[PDB]
Amino acid sequence: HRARKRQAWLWEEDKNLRSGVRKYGEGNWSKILLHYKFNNRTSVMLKDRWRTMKKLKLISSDSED
Amino acid sequence: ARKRQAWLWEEDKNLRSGVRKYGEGNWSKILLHYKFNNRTSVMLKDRWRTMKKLKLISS
Amino acid sequence: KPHRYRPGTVALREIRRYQKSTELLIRKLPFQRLVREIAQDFKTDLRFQSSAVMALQEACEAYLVGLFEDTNLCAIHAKRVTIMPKDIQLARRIRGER
Amino acid sequence: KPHRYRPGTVALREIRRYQKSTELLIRKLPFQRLVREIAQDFKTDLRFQSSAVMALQEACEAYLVGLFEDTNLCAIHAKRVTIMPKDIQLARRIRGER
Amino acid sequence: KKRKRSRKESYSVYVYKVLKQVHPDTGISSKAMGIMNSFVNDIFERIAGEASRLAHYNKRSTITSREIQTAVRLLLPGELAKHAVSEGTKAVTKYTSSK
Amino acid sequence: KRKRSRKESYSVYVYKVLKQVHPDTGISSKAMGIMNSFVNDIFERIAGEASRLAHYNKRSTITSREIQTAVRLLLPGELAKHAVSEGTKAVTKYTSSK
Amino acid sequence: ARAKAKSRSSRAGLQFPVGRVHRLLRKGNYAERVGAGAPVYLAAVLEYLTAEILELAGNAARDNKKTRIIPRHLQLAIRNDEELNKLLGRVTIAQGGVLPNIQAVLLPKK
Amino acid sequence: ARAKAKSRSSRAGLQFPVGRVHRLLRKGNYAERVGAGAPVYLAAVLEYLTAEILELAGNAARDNKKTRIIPRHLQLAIRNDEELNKLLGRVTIAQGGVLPNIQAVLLPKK
Amino acid sequence: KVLRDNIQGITKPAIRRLARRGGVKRISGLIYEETRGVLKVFLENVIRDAVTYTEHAKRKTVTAMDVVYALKRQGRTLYGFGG
Amino acid sequence: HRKVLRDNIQGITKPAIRRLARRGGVKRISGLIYEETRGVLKVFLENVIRDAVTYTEHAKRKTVTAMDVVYALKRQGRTLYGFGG
DNA sequence: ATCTTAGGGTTAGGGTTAGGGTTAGGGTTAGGGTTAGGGTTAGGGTTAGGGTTAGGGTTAGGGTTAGGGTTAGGGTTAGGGTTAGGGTTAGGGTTAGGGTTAGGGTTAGGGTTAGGGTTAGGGTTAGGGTTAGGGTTAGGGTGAT
DNA sequence: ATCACCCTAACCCTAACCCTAACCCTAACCCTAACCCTAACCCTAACCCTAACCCTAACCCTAACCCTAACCCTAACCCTAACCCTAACCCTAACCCTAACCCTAACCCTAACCCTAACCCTAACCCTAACCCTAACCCTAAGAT
Repeated sequence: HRARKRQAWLWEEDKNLRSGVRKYGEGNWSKILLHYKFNNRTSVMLKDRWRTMKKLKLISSDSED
Repeated sequence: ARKRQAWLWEEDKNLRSGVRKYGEGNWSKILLHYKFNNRTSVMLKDRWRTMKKLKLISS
Repeated sequence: KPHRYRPGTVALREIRRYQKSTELLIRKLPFQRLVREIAQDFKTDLRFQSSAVMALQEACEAYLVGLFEDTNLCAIHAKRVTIMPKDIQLARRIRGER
Repeated sequence: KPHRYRPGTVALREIRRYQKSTELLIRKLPFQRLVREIAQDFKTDLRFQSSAVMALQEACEAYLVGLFEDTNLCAIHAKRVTIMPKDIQLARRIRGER
Repeated sequence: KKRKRSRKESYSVYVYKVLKQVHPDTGISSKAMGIMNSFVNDIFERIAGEASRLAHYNKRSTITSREIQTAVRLLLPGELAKHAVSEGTKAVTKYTSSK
Repeated sequence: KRKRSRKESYSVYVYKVLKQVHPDTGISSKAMGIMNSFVNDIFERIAGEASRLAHYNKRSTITSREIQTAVRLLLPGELAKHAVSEGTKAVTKYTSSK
Repeated sequence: ARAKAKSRSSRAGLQFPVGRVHRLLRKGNYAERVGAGAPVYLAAVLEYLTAEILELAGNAARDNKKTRIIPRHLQLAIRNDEELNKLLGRVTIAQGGVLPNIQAVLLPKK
Repeated sequence: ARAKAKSRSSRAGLQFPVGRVHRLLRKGNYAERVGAGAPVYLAAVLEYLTAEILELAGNAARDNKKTRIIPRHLQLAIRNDEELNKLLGRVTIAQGGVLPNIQAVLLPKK
Repeated sequence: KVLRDNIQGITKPAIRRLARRGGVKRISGLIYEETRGVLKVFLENVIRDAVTYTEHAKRKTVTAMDVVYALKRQGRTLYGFGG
Repeated sequence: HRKVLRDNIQGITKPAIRRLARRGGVKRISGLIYEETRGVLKVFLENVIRDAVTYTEHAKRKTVTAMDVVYALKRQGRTLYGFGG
């Protein structure tokens, strides 16, 4: 929205999201938002960012199985 | 894509009235409310940015 | 003991990362300093165009990438996966650089 | 008991022998026939000056000698003394001939 | 009145025409056009130099289509040479027919 | 009474230099062919580089500057230094004698 | 009274400039004289080579679902064609990158 | 009347032909015009390079107890000199052979 | 003033990236210093030739075309930067 | 007259290849080298002869001269001295 | 049932054309002038295709061993994961050094021609190089200490 | 390891021969000297672009570390393929002869190329509005508990 300035994702937050998705498990966007540090992000924002990272192959590839 | 198509008075004044009615940023719904023949949401956005750059817009 | 990737999995991931991309892999400011320092020997008070340094960087990166391709072939020829300086020496030896 | 040099002695004598002289090491007539056979593919009823066949022979011999120098280096890099066709392939790949 | 600005030349227009022949909808970036310009100039110099050497060897003072054809056969590899020779001959024939 | 065309070469010129360097050393015909090839090769190299330099600089004349810059580009190191010295020496003497 | 001007490229059915090629041949110090056929043949050859590369580059860009050709696409096209690779073996494309290739020995042994 | 002609090589103090070199430059399609000092400079450089090679070749010949330079001697002179080898790296001398060189690992154990 | 030890600016992380684009899976620790030397030699040759071209033109600025010519004469043609 | 030629690549015998290797400084030679070397010589010649014949054909001649071979070699980056270059 | 997640739809902002205008700058056409090269012929030179021989080089095979191929095991690195912080990157200015353009001279290089100095080709000869035959020394091999 | 013979091959030395380099002579060809003529290059001066330089600020890449496993390296063992030597034989090297066939100079002559001058035409900038690409954000629609 106009009130909320569009800002980009910092290396600090991609790491954090990366980490949590590992530990707290993919899809637990609320608790990842709780235990890590982000720049006034919301639960959905983490969702959108994870989707974008998968699109751009910044996620560690799915493990051979 | 299609040829370049310019902006006349009609789709200018409607867009001004729309930014007034549906509020700025709400381009998609403004598109629906008013008749902007052959004008996509992004076209609405770029047109208003052109308004801002050219000082053709004032309350 | 948290989830740890065995070595070689991350190496293959990066190989794929950097063989897919096209950006320069050496930071610009250090390389510019290097270029200016090298040129100091040949002539003093020498100005450089923005694009001249860019062209030099492109040439150097291409050169090093080609050299490592050849180096990797030499290393594989010796039943190794690890490149060593002798591999580089041999590759430059055969290319004519020596 | 008759005399027999150990393996690798006569090879070293031959190395010293042929690195000391300059004559061509491929018999002239067979090479001349090879040149004519290769050339008839491109064009028929084709004549050759004596000097043209000689120049071809000098070029071919020089090329093969240098290739063997590089091949031997690859063999030594693999901790071997015998050259193998993979060595020739590596040398030719690094030289840009393939 | 003011200092006039010297103009550079390029093959951007013609490369764009050729692209619109082969790929009507595809566009091309500025960096890619730079690369195409470099390519055309490189090949031009290669062919022209070879033709010049061919003319010098045979003690001729003119670079005709023969030398260009021989230069193409010497430089371009395999099929490239065959197709280029056909294209050159076709163009010369068409040019000669309509004066 | 057809006339066969004369063949120009650098033989007399090389023999004069040879007797300056080694007063009592001869040269075989094959070696003189090598020296002719060498002189023509270096001539072509220097003249071609001088040609491009003039073209790059939108100049329509090959001068001693262009030759000097070609020599600096082509000859490695001490060869380039000594060649530049010799050329400069020769042009100075030429200019002085008018 | 001068007849309408028809360009030399149009006469030869070409998109590359025959007149400019003629001037470059005349000014490049290649010979004393340049024939009338030489610029036509050279322009045709240059146009052919340009068409080949551009076709392959467009195919490469379509393979990546891109509507614009970038140097990457030219790099992929040239290095995936045996003859174009031979022609441009010693050429570096800026912002072109390398063609993806990992040796078989380095791949994971399952 | 006409003064007695002195060749341009004599004026420059050279042995190589300044006059012929000038002719070759003018007729070689190198440029539109050729300066007066260019042939002198180029002839001097050629003479220098010739003298260098010939010096080393004559030294090589003496070492073989020969009173006459053959291609072998030229090859030995070129390959045993760093800068000349650099200059003529991609050159093959006919009937020149190679420098004697065996790798240390190939020699006998003791 | 003068610059000093700028070669170390070509960091190990950067040399490992160049290797990976070359397809390399493991890299000995002694390569990093080797690569620095190689790079230095390549740059000196190219820059020497470029500066010669610049000096001939009576200019004090090394242009991209100067670098393009220097590379071409060393048998490494470069497309993209003019010519 | 002007009969065919066939198999002549085998005229580059095993001894000759060993001699060339010995000049190159080779002490031991695998048995698969001899066929390998024949192939390499096959390609090198074809490349050179093709260009040499192109030069000959441009001059409207039927005899390949030493100059043709010299020019052909030169354009492949292998300059040869001693044959009129 | 309600805050939470999935998935499709909208927007922000930087980047990329299309078109319209202006005009350096060269491409085309017409007509005059000059010469490079195509066409034809003759004649000399060159290479291809026969033959014959003898002697050196190749080829097939046996004996032997050295080096390549394989495996096992230990020590040494390289790399993955983590953290702190500083070096590079991104953005915003200023300025002056140098590259570029514009006239105005002028001297250097091209064009031409007569004549002589120089160089390539042909002829002739003697000495550096080679080949044959005879020692002589450097060094590889095996068996004994 | 360590000498001590035994034996082979590269080395040297002489002699003879020899054919190729080196010198001489001559005639044709091309370099030089002298004299116009003109434009490429040089010199000066103004003008504008961009490279060097200086700030601030925050990012994220780099450096450092610890801990393991994967890798390199070597040593021991086996076997088979390559080397060395011998004998039988074949095909290359050397020389000669002849006959088509090719290369090239001499001569003629005509398209083909060069060189101006007018006359446009098209490409090369510039600059602004319109459109595009893609990540960041939004809006509902089920849904775990």
